[PDB]
Amino acid sequence: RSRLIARLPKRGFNNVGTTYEVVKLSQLQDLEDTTFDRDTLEAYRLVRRKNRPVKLLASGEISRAVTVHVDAASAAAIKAVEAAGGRVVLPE
Amino acid sequence: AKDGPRIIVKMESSAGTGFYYTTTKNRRNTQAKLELKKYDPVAKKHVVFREKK
Amino acid sequence: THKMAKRRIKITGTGKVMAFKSGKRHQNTGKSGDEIRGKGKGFVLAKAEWARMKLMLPR
Amino acid sequence: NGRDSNPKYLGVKKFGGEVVKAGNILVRQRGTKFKAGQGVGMGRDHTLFALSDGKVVFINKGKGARFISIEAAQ
RNA sequence: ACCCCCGUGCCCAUAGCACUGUGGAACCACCCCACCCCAUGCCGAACUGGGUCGUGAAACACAGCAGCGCCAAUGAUACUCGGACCGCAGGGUCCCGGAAAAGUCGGUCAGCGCGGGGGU
RNA sequence: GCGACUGUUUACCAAAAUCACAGCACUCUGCCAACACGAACAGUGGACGUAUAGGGUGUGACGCCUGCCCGGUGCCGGAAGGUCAAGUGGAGCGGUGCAAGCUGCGAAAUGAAGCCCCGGUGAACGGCUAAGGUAGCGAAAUUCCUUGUCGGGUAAGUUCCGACCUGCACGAAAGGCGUAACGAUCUGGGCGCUGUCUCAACGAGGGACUCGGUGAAAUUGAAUUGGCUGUAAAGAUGCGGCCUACCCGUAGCAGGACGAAAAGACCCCGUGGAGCUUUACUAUAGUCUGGCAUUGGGAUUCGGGUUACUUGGAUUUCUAACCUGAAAAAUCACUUUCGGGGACCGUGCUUGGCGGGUAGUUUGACUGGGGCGGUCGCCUCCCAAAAUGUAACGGAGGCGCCCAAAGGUCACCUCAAGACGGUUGGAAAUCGUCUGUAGAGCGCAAAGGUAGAAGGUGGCUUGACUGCGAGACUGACACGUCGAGCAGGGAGGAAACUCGGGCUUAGUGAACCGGUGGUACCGUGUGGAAGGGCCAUCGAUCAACGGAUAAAAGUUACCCCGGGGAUAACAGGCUGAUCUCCCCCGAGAGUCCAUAUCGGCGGGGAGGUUUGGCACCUC
RNA sequence: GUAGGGGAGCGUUCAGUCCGCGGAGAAGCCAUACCGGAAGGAGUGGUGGAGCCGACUGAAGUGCGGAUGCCGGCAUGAGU
RNA sequence: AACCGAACCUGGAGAUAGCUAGUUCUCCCCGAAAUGUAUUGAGGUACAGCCUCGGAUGUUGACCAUGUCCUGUAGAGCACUCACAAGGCUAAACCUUAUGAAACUCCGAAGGGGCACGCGUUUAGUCCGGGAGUGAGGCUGCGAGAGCUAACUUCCGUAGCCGAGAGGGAAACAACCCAGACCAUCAGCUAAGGUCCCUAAAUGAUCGCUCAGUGGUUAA
RNA sequence: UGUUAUGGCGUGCCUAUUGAAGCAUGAGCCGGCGACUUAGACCUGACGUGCGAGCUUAAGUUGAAAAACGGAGGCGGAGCGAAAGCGAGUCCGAAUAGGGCGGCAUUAGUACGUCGGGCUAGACUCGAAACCAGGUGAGCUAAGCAUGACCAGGUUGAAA
RNA sequence: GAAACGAUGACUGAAUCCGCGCGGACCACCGCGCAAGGCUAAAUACUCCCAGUGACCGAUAGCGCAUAGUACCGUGAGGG
RNA sequence: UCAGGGAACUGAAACAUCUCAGUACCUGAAGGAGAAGAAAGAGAAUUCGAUUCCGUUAGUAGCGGCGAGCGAACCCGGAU
Ligand SMILES: [K+]
Ligand SMILES: [K+]
Ligand SMILES: [K+]
Ligand SMILES: [K+]
Ligand SMILES: [K+]
Ligand SMILES: [K+]
Ligand SMILES: [Mg+2]
Ligand SMILES: [Mg+2]
Ligand SMILES: [Mg+2]
Ligand SMILES: [Mg+2]
Ligand SMILES: [Mg+2]
Ligand SMILES: [Mg+2]
Ligand SMILES: [Mg+2]
Ligand SMILES: [Mg+2]
Ligand SMILES: [Mg+2]
Ligand SMILES: [Mg+2]
Ligand SMILES: [Mg+2]
Ligand SMILES: [Mg+2]
Ligand SMILES: [Mg+2]
Ligand SMILES: [Mg+2]
Ligand SMILES: [Mg+2]
Ligand SMILES: [Mg+2]
Ligand SMILES: [Mg+2]
Ligand SMILES: [Mg+2]
Ligand SMILES: [Mg+2]
Ligand SMILES: [Mg+2]
Ligand SMILES: [Mg+2]
Ligand SMILES: [Mg+2]
Ligand SMILES: [Mg+2]
Ligand SMILES: [Mg+2]
Ligand SMILES: [Mg+2]
Ligand SMILES: [Mg+2]
Ligand SMILES: [Mg+2]
Ligand SMILES: [Mg+2]
Ligand SMILES: [Mg+2]
Ligand SMILES: [Mg+2]
Ligand SMILES: [Mg+2]
Ligand SMILES: [Mg+2]
Ligand SMILES: [Mg+2]
Ligand SMILES: [Mg+2]
Ligand SMILES: [Mg+2]
Ligand SMILES: [Mg+2]
Ligand SMILES: [Mg+2]
Ligand SMILES: [Mg+2]
Ligand SMILES: [Mg+2]
Ligand SMILES: [Mg+2]
Ligand SMILES: [Mg+2]
Ligand SMILES: [Mg+2]
Ligand SMILES: [Mg+2]
Ligand SMILES: [Mg+2]
Ligand SMILES: [Mg+2]
Ligand SMILES: [Mg+2]
Ligand SMILES: [Mg+2]
Ligand SMILES: [Mg+2]
Ligand SMILES: [Mg+2]
Ligand SMILES: [Mg+2]
Ligand SMILES: [Mg+2]
Ligand SMILES: [Mg+2]
Ligand SMILES: [Mg+2]
Ligand SMILES: [Mg+2]
Ligand SMILES: [Mg+2]
Ligand SMILES: [Mg+2]
Ligand SMILES: [Mg+2]
Ligand SMILES: [Mg+2]
Ligand SMILES: [Mg+2]
Ligand SMILES: [Mg+2]
Ligand SMILES: [Mg+2]
Ligand SMILES: [Mg+2]
Ligand SMILES: [Mg+2]
Ligand SMILES: [Mg+2]
Ligand SMILES: [Mg+2]
Ligand code: NA
Ligand code: NA
Ligand code: NA
Ligand code: NA
Ligand code: NA
Ligand code: NA
Ligand code: NA
Ligand code: NA
Ligand code: NA
Ligand code: NA
Ligand code: NA
Ligand code: NA
Ligand code: NA
Ligand code: NA
Ligand code: NA
Ligand code: NA
Ligand code: NA
Ligand code: NA
Ligand code: NA
Repeated sequence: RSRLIARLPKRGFNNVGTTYEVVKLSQLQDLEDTTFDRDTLEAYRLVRRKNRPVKLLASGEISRAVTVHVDAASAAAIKAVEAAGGRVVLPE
Repeated sequence: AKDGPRIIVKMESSAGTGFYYTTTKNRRNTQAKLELKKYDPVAKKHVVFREKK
Repeated sequence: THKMAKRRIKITGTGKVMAFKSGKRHQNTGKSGDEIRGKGKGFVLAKAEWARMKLMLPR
Repeated sequence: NGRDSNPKYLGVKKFGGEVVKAGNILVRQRGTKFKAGQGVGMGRDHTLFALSDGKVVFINKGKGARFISIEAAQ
């Protein structure tokens, strides 16, 4: 606590609330033949985590009509899926 | 930076409406009363600003 | 040691020290100009090793 | 008294014919020995620093008033 | 093309001072007036406003002058890189290169541009 | 000389001048005493005692006696006032809800022992500023200078005796002075006597020596183990050179093998230990105290509210609780006559104070050993040997600020000094005219730097601004430094432009913890709030200044442990200031004459016996 | 070439596996002039009177001159 | 209960021990450090420097030349500051003559340093990552301080060696001079040093010196 | 091979150190004993292997001259920020200045094993003065209480 | 510490059906739960004793003991 | 195993909290096992549903001279 450790001026504030699961756009699109996302059949899409919600993020740029059923999604992702055909459904 | 009963006193910074602190070391030696200044906070800028608390 | 958790040294992509400026902030201040608003970032290429070894796992 | 001590520094930092850059510091002094020339700005402690890229040129008009300049390459 | 004057640079004493001579309406200065714009913590000395005479005396420009400044060789030496030695020591020498300061000879009171003006 | 005496003590280096006694003094104690042992209102000791009785303390037969100063400390007493804990009480403030209401924070006043304040007490601490040595004694066991000065004794006396005095630093109960007797005590002198000496001899016995029998020990790197000189970690049997020396014993001496024994007593070091001390920190036994239980009755006064129901504090008084004593079946349990005390005390919880009795700890480092002295951060020169950097208990001097302007900007002015000449001056200055690369100035220290200003003034103002900072100097890090440009908006100037503190380099310091203003991230069912976060900022002789803990002084010769020739005292080594000795020149003294003798000022060497320096072997 | 880092191996006990040896005689001990770059390995002889090499692989109570080391035995001091 | 400024036994307990000692088989390769800064730190630690192993990069390394720039030491000098010798003038200032200077500088090398490039030779460097050790130096020469221009003294700068370096020389001898040991050999040439004898090697050549045993301890 | 004469040469070993044959430490001799280990799905790296954008189970159950079952969970997979949150982007900020991060021309992990090292345990071995708890001792010694014993002989000659 | 709740010593002292406690002071809403009475296999620990097994020792090892808590030391606990 | 009572060295490179640690020791009671146990709970899903133990959560949330360092629980799986 005196050799390069302490004497440093911080505090911040520790919280840690909700961590979402990144679902790379290229996972849905690109490959695969749309076997529906939903919330059970997507466990086999190498996105098995449990205990936390699911987030949709945009990384792969490719035109294809697919439908997405996650828990939350990003603006860009929504203006990316529908722009190519589909619908992102969020919990009520 | 010793602070004691001696002369000069670290004076705060206030504003009408605005909320900003210049933090300027003054003194009570000669003229010590008219500590009225002008410092533009993060509002519309250009505002009646004194450091007299 | 849990202190390391709220101490500027977070785990970044590469894996180096996230530091700030421990020059002068609260107590004792009232000289210079932007020396106060100098709350940027810090990086050391000689004490990373011996530093992340108390927080690397709990990234 | 064998008391007191001061490490100090100072001196020229960018010598002649040296290709500098916009931000590099040229020479550190205490007064006006080396005076700011063309393309050479002067800090508060009389420090000379570059404004752009070029070649550090030195200029001595018989002592008294030193000048440093910069001539771009390109 | 000749010269000259005025302005403005490079150069920022080998281009500086002193002494002395030349210049008289093209230019420059002093001078005259100056209740007001403007102004000297007092005074229109200087800033400034409006312009004759006179003068060039002073200042300025040029020219002579090098008494003093300034600059400043050759030769030699001090010191010294490197190489190799001496004395108990303070110290000192040899070889090989680099190479002062000071002083001496001497050198010159500039040189080089741009613009405007008025004369032959 | 000391102590009065008999006596007592360190089992195993101290028998004394130690302690202890009779005598004396101060003080506490009202009897379940004071006091003490104890987890325990049990029990016991004091004491089957009880006021010339018992506990504590000091002094120490006896005789003459015991002074001056109580400011502080302690204690006793007084106590108007000043402050003070829990508690009694409650305004205001604040949160949540539709509300009733349920709830955080929190006073004025009042409130115990103490402390402050007043006085007194010294055979209490203690002094000789609260006052200063009354008697007696005096170089005494206090003595430094000192072997003091004189006298006595001796042929000759540093100690001894007697006086005197300049008592470094005697003194009347940590008693002063003196005193018969006493003393395995300490000091000096004398008589007698002597092997204690001059100065040793002779004799004896028990060992030592020899033979037979039995037969250990500490120690031990290995040994085939000389002398002188030198070298080597600096005092050589294994190194060098020279010298000497056949092999092997026995009896004997102790110079050497830095001989043995015991990781060293001293000394230093270690964020080692232990015993002890106090006005070091802190806690506690113990004790004091208020309130609240056990814990009730009858009156008066004082407080108030409610429509006499009362609730409290104090005084007083009586008793069924409780406590204690006697008699009959001593300790009790018991019924009783009763005796007294009796709402206190004791005990339990809680508050505050006192508290070295006890307990756990702290008490720095550098340092030509340690201590003492001095010094730690920062700024400038020099050392620093021409980049930078660079040590010392090397050589000098500063800072822990200041300025509402000494800032920003825009205008404007040009210094010190001398000469000449002038009036309250007759050195400087006030004025004027010359000379004058500044020989001045720049708030302070210094260097660098500055005349085209970073010198001096005036107008206008608050850039001593917010959100940032490519790219660099510097540091191990963490810090620290410099900075164009860009944005929101301002200042001066006609304008270009400049400005995000001052010619710069010191005028300061992490993190934790907390105060204040602001913004609204989190707020553990939800919606708020307490609280936390972020921006800003406040607290620091943390001066041992990169800061240990919120909070800390000494002592050990009663000492222990772990280490060190990393480090001192002895010795040796190196050096040679100092010490000792020699030499050179020669002024002069020596009546005359430098040198028969003596040698001012001054200089050159030797030795290694002094005091030292250094720290090399040996802790 | 010291501290230190890196590499390749020897040796010992136990374990699995394989090839085996042993009364005409194992291990152990004793001698030796041979082999290998080292740690080491082998032949022969002597002693012995029951068990044990080599290869490969795995695991360790794995290699001693020191610690005023621990245990034990025997020396020196001496026929003192 | 034969050793008491806190008994003995057992246990906590293998208490802590920045301390002392000790730490066992082999060969091969590289190869340090005793510096800086901070520390209740000074014989201990952290970090940097220095070492090794791997990977990447792959000449950026090194020496040296040229070009360019920067620094005020040695010397020197008297123009500022302090000090200082003689004389003139009438104490200072000024003049002639003459000085001394770490904290004076009108002047000012050698050398050094930064950058660029290679006209040329050579060989490493940086970065990432695992493991370290070392943070008590010593001597001599030169350049300083401190000290008596003393010390095998002490404290810094720089070069070399010892430390971890054998071998030859200097009698002996860490350091000095010459030289960096892979292994074998009854082979040869040299360095520093020497060539009568004790060890190898010309009682060698020519021209001088010294009557001393100087060489083979010093000065006024 | 053994032994030996003679010649040359030749400062034990370890430790600790600037520096050791040291007159510095240790050690009589030999034998045997005797010191860097083990544990934690822990952390980090090298090597190796099986899978691979996925890679593995733990407790346990059932079977044991054999092992399979068991996917609660952990590591990959998105980052940035004090946090809400947003997301290939997010924090500071009244929108363009930078720090961190993706894309870089380009770099996958995971489980197990052996090994380097870290951590937490006694952590390489041996060693102290001391501190704490419980208990044993007054049969030595310092004292008290109770009950008993002992002091030849001689001298001096108080009160009454 | 914003510090709930459980527990306890000393003082005090509530309700029970439009009830009581709790849900990290507190309040409303909401949600869970009903003390002041008791008992109660198994899954778990350990091992004197017994059997089996061992990349456990083979006697300076292994328990201290190939039997002995004996001899031996201490007043004793105790050591051995 | 439960209960009454309850250290210090050591660590914080000093030491007061805190750690060591409810460790050691002491004592009481009882068995072949004890403790615990049939909700005024956990918890945030309008859920699970005696207790204990194992895995995991996780070394997270959180405690702390915010230093040294200490350290849960719910969900889920499993023994029963
Ligand atoms: K006799
Ligand atoms: K005999
Ligand atoms: K000696
Ligand atoms: K150190
Ligand atoms: K060894
Ligand atoms: K791998
Ligand atoms: Mg800010
Ligand atoms: Mg007596
Ligand atoms: Mg005795
Ligand atoms: Mg005397
Ligand atoms: Mg006499
Ligand atoms: Mg007295
Ligand atoms: Mg007696
Ligand atoms: Mg006599
Ligand atoms: Mg006889
Ligand atoms: Mg000899
Ligand atoms: Mg020999
Ligand atoms: Mg003879
Ligand atoms: Mg004898
Ligand atoms: Mg010792
Ligand atoms: Mg002592
Ligand atoms: Mg201590
Ligand atoms: Mg302690
Ligand atoms: Mg320098
Ligand atoms: Mg230099
Ligand atoms: Mg240094
Ligand atoms: Mg703290
Ligand atoms: Mg410090
Ligand atoms: Mg602190
Ligand atoms: Mg004693
Ligand atoms: Mg000792
Ligand atoms: Mg030594
Ligand atoms: Mg002595
Ligand atoms: Mg002496
Ligand atoms: Mg000595
Ligand atoms: Mg020394
Ligand atoms: Mg048989
Ligand atoms: Mg072993
Ligand atoms: Mg041995
Ligand atoms: Mg010995
Ligand atoms: Mg033995
Ligand atoms: Mg005999
Ligand atoms: Mg004998
Ligand atoms: Mg005999
Ligand atoms: Mg005894
Ligand atoms: Mg031990
Ligand atoms: Mg300790
Ligand atoms: Mg090598
Ligand atoms: Mg520190
Ligand atoms: Mg400190
Ligand atoms: Mg290190
Ligand atoms: Mg000089
Ligand atoms: Mg050192
Ligand atoms: Mg050194
Ligand atoms: Mg030395
Ligand atoms: Mg060494
Ligand atoms: Mg020789
Ligand atoms: Mg030859
Ligand atoms: Mg030769
Ligand atoms: Mg020969
Ligand atoms: Mg001679
Ligand atoms: Mg040797
Ligand atoms: Mg010897
Ligand atoms: Mg020895
Ligand atoms: Mg020793
Ligand atoms: Mg008895
Ligand atoms: Mg009788
Ligand atoms: Mg409660
Ligand atoms: Mg046995
Ligand atoms: Mg045996
Ligand atoms: Mg308890
Ligand atoms: Na993060
Ligand atoms: Na703050
Ligand atoms: Na030379
Ligand atoms: Na020359
Ligand atoms: Na007495
Ligand atoms: Na008295
Ligand atoms: Na006398
Ligand atoms: Na006498
Ligand atoms: Na012999
Ligand atoms: Na104490
Ligand atoms: Na708030
Ligand atoms: Na001496
Ligand atoms: Na053999
Ligand atoms: Na322990
Ligand atoms: Na070397
Ligand atoms: Na010699
Ligand atoms: Na045997
Ligand atoms: Na500790
Ligand atoms: Na028990």
